[PDB]
Amino acid sequence: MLQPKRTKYRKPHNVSYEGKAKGNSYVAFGEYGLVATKGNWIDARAIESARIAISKCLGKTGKMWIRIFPHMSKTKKPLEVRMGSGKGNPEFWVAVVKQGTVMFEVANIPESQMIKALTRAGHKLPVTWKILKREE
Amino acid sequence: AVKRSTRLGCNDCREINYLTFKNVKKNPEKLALNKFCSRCRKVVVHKEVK
Amino acid sequence: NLKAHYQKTIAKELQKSFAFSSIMQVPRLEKIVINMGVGDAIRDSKFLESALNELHLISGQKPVATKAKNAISTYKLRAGQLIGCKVTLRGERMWAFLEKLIYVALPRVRDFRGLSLKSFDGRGNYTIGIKEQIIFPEIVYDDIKRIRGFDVTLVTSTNKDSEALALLRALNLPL
Amino acid sequence: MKTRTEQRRLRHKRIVKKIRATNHDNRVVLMVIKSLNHISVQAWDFSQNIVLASSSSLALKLKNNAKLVGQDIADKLVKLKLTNVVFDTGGSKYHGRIAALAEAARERGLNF
Amino acid sequence: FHFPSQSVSFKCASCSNSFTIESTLKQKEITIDICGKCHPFYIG
RNA sequence: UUUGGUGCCCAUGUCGCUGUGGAAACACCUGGUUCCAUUUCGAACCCAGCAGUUAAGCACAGUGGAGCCGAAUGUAGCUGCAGUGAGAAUAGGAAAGCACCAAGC
RNA sequence: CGGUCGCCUCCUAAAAGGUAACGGAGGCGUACAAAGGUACCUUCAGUACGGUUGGAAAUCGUAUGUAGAGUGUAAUGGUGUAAGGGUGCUUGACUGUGAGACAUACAGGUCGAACAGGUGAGAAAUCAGGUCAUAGUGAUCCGGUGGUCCAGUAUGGAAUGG
RNA sequence: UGGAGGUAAAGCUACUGAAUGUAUGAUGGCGCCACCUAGGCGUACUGAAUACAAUUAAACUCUGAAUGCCAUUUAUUUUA
Ligand SMILES: [Mg+2]
Ligand SMILES: [Mg+2]
Ligand SMILES: [Mg+2]
Ligand SMILES: [Mg+2]
Ligand SMILES: [Mg+2]
Ligand SMILES: [Zn+2]
Repeated sequence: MLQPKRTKYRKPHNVSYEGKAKGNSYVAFGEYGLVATKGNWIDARAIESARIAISKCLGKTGKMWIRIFPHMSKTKKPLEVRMGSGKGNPEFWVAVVKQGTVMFEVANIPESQMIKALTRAGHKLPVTWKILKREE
Repeated sequence: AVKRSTRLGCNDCREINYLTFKNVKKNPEKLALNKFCSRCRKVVVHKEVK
Repeated sequence: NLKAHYQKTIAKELQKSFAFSSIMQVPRLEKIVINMGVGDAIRDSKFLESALNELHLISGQKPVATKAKNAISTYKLRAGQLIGCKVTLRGERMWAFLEKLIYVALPRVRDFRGLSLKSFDGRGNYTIGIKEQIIFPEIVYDDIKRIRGFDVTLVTSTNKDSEALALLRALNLPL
Repeated sequence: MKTRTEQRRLRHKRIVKKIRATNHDNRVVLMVIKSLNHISVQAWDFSQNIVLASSSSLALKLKNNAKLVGQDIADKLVKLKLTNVVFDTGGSKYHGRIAALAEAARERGLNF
Repeated sequence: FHFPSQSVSFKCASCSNSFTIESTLKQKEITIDICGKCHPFYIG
């Protein structure tokens, strides 16, 4: 579970992901990267599931770089309660993912194996994924 | 509230002209300044008044 | 005076030792300071007066005591409560109180063999520490209940430390 | 650390800042510069940043007790009918030679 | 304004020499055992 | 025109590195007995003297090291799909500039 | 039931100003005769080398650094020769006023040139009507206290009022 | 037409928090021998500090628009 060790302010404004990927536009460390075509919020749990999928299918030869991180927290009002009279406690952390952010990327392992690893990863994430390759 | 203020009065004519603030707990000394007095028309020594 | 020997020989000596052709590229000794660090005045042991008097006795400079510029809870020294003392002596006093050490005091040390191999700053300064002020002649046996040392420095007008080597060697210091 | 001359320039900057902020009338400021060898004076007319008159030891005088750099500048300004100035010690202190200059300047028809 | 400093002298006990600079002036021309040319590190 | 002073400008003005110069000047320097002064001291302030100095400050030439500045194109946002246009990045500039005064020129 | 009830600063507040919610964070119900006013002088904390007691860390000198220091206190804004630290002298932490503006439903709040009296600091210009700025406080009635070129139920006083 | 401003966006060796990797590796922890204290050995790991590449922010800012706003100019209109 990825989680900031400690944050300044516990209850911040939600960040709309409707943009075109300020930062992380392009793959930067490996040969192949996973891109999104619809911005969304993927929490720490989904990052964990994607990471473990890539690691399990990667074998003991290659490397995986995670680019996004659940910097932002998020709240959830307890159930069966009227509205108002405060702001609910923070529950789960989430990484904002704009459209077109290369979030995962792999290295040092055959081509087809990397494509399969990325496909096995992007099925855990809600964002409609896509495959990009490093430039030259 | 805390009633920390105090009043200064001239000594020649004994009016109670001025008002100021003084914290007794540190400097127990009675203030003795010299300021303008409207009756006396000059700078006279003012000293504290209860 | 030791200044006599300097202004008689040293200028020519170190001018010829290093190819300068500038009579005062030779290093010049600029000031000397004395510090003790009287920290046994937690609140008031003797309130530093013994230190002030004895340091007045050794040097013609009137001693001055510095106030703490920090706040330390580990001791009773926070934001005030002056500790230590400081002399910054010069003129005839600088040259004379210097030799008065090297010709009187250091032969009277517990063991004066050698130093200054590694005590240079590397920018033209030097320091000497003394573990007890009772050794020096300008004092009687009576003192504070504790006897402390001294911190003295030699700062010159050159930044290259080998020049300081040359100046202090030309002045016959114990290396 | 400082060079005894950049520091003096700094004190002068302090003084000129106070003057340029405070001088509500258009009084011409009378700057004196003190050098180890001798002394000089110039009268900066602010609000136009030009110089009106000046004086120095180099008016065929000797090495600066030479308050003569006061009488001549007093004459030059009173010929311009201003005679209401404000003094400027550069970075120096209003003492010694500067005082001997300023008093001579005052006692010949100036008002400052 | 300070203690009465002066030009006091000294007296060597072994080096057969003398010094005279400044100290408390109550003990003019004082003798000390280990002189200026006494300590082995000074000479030798 | 060059030197010194100084105001305006606020780094394309700096920080530094290598050399050149000091007649007049600017500092250094020499002394502290005087006016004056140090939380203590002729360091500094302040006097009165210029024997020596180009060492250092000051100026001048070269230095593309750091720092600084930064075009065009293209892009992101905008405001009724065209005009608007940045940031970051880049080529690259850059060893300051504007005046007045005193000198010898 | 619980919580809150006035005032101050940030964010929300959409690049003027304003702008709600049981929206997100926090403070005040002051403190200082010097932490006021003025003249003069001085300008970081930190780190590295160097040094008896003395230690991670006291202090000492040296450089380095461009503010991470300080600014009585909450946060913000501003401020490195200042609005910060030290010193000498004082008390303008004045009286009587107030053109012209700000923001305001009213009440109230805020800023202030300039003028007269008599002062402080300073050679002088100048500065000073409390502090670097923003909170630090509560109407009216009633009654009391001090001064008085006010009246005093016929007159002189007094009581009682102003 | 001039001007206040600090948003959208962007950026983070330009500070504050958060924070990914490679290289150098301190602080340490696992063992470890001497020695009973001053300490050495390689550290599958936590990562001081720095370099290089790459990130996030209502209460982060070296930077930064357009619209909107204020006042003014010119033309026209309205007596509110
Ligand atoms: Mg103040
Ligand atoms: Mg205050
Ligand atoms: Mg206050
Ligand atoms: Mg009657
Ligand atoms: Mg944004
Ligand atoms: Zn009176």
